Amino acid sequence: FQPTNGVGYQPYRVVVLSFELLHAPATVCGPKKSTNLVKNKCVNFNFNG
Amino acid sequence: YFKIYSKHTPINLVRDLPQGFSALEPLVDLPIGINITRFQTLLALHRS
Amino acid sequence: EIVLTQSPGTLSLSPGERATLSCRASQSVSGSYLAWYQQKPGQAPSLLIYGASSRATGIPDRFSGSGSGTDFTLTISRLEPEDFAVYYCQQYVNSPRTFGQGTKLE
Amino acid sequence: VQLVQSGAEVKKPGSSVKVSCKASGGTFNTYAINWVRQAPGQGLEWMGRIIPMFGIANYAQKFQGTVTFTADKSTSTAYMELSSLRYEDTAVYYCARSAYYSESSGYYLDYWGQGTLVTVSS
Ligand SMILES: *[C@@H]1O[C@H](CO)[C@@H](O)[C@H](O)[C@H]1NC(C)=O
Repeated sequence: FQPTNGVGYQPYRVVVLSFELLHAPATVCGPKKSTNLVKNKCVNFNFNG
Repeated sequence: YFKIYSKHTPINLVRDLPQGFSALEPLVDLPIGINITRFQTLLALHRS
Repeated sequence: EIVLTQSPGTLSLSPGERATLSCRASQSVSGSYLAWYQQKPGQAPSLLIYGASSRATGIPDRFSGSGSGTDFTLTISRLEPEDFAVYYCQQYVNSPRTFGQGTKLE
Repeated sequence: VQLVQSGAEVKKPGSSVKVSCKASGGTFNTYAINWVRQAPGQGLEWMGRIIPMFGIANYAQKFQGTVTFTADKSTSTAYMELSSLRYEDTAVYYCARSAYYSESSGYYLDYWGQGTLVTVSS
């Protein structure tokens, strides 16, 4: 790789991420988009499933 | 799913299995999904 | 609106060598929605390439794209006298199919 | 495959004109037709596209209200109407092909016509 060169001849760092979709172990998960609490009114609740 | 449940208890005996009641609370749940039909233990030995 | 600027405006100067015609855009060209065109004087433009590097029917593979992101390359491997013509770019990303200003104009 | 273009128009300023791009068989239904200005001694500007099956024409912000696109399903001919000849409207209009589809997302100009020269005179 040379500093003054075409981008085709310039470095690209590649970080290949492999993710299998069975998800039975589920070792890595997203934040899961927790909302806020709105008590004192009838609401459809879903605390932790 | 592999479930390992653990508890600790102080005792004051020389050789027995203590009587009484003790509930073993959960510790960890490994989601491994492999067949297990054989198990073994691992000790430690002293040397000098 | 994604403007395109061709960088070598008159690098050719009746070129006898391989070229490195370029195009750059304000927002990166998404999914290689670019094309090149051959506008021989006194005649209409002829498609030279689509996608990033995909060649064209009746156009030799000596014409070679080499772009990604800010898609920027048209490379004449062995230069021939008849192929001289102002070369244009055009992007199908968001833009109302806008064109560049031409790189091989006398 | 061949998209012959109308001849040069002798249009005095303010006088309207309509170009006549002629599609070969099988060109209109499968493919869209698009118009580029190609102003004299200058670059290429995309006026808009004609979908000749669903009669859909969409124009760029610059040319909106100044040009009208029409196409004839029978006789397979493409037309572009200039509202009036403004002084800068002198140019060499070109009609070309397109994809206007999903599976083929390359919306490039497949085949270009000869071109029509509009001016104050000839
Ligand atoms: C466990 O044994 C079953 C027997 O039917 C087999 O189908 C499965 O593939 C085995 N799993 C592993 C991880 O060896």
